Parts: sequence; structure tokens; C-alpha cells
Amino acid sequence: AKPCTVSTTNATVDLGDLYSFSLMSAGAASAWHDVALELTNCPVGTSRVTASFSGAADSTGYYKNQGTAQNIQLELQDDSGNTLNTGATKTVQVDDSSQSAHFPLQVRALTVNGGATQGTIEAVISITYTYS
Amino acid sequence: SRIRIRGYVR
Ligand SMILES: [Co+2]
Repeated sequence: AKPCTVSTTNATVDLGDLYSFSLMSAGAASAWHDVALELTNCPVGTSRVTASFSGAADSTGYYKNQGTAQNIQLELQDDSGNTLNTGATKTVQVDDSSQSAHFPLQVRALTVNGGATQGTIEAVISITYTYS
Repeated sequence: SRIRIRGYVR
């Protein structure tokens, strides 16, 4: 189907200062941070938008920290609590009254194995849309 | 679209 207008080209989640003291036990995680992706002006014939997610994983499957803090994974979840690791998709129905589509997502840092170390956190998740 | 994630572990 024809494409909508992508109205969120770039978004940034700043997790702030996390503490290794509280990222010691396996499975410890930061609070969730909200991020939304907006599509507008969906053309006639387009009833669904599918987002596809990419970026480098680490051994845990979650997105690799490209910064210096060790044992830090980055996790993206959808509105159903599903993890959107690299290669995942999420499909939303267009609201015909506004010809728009909204993707409410959340992000957190996670330590799968525990024992996070001090350092930076940096990652980028890319999103590419198909239309049907 | 791109989602950039930043932070520090202290
Ligand atoms: Co925060």
C-alpha cells in the first residue's frame, strides 16, 4: 500500500544516571522510558503500518551497549509487553478518522547477567515501515 | 526513524 508520512524521524531516550549498586543482581533493570513513533497522512488504501526494528544485538539477544558500561543490555517493548529485539516487527491499524498511526513504545536498560559496571550507555535502534 | 538511547552507569 502507499506510505504514510513519518512524523518521528529521530527520538532520544536519556536514561540519566543509573547506579551499578542497583544493577548488580541478574535481571535488574532501569525504569521504563516512553518513546512514541507517529505516522500521519496515511493515503487511501493503507489500513495498517508495520514497523521493523534493527540494530546490533549482544549475546543476550537484546541491543548491545555501544558505550563502556559492561553487562548492560537495552530493551525495547511494545504495548503488549513484547520485547522488540533486532528483526522484530510491530503492526498497528490506521485510525481512519485521522488517517494516522501511533506506536507507543518503552525503553529500559537491563542487566541480564548482573554485575553491571560503570561507564557510558549508548545505542541506536533503527525503524523501517511497510504499509498494507 | 532512529531511536537513540543514552545514559551513564555510576
Ligand atoms: Co529515567
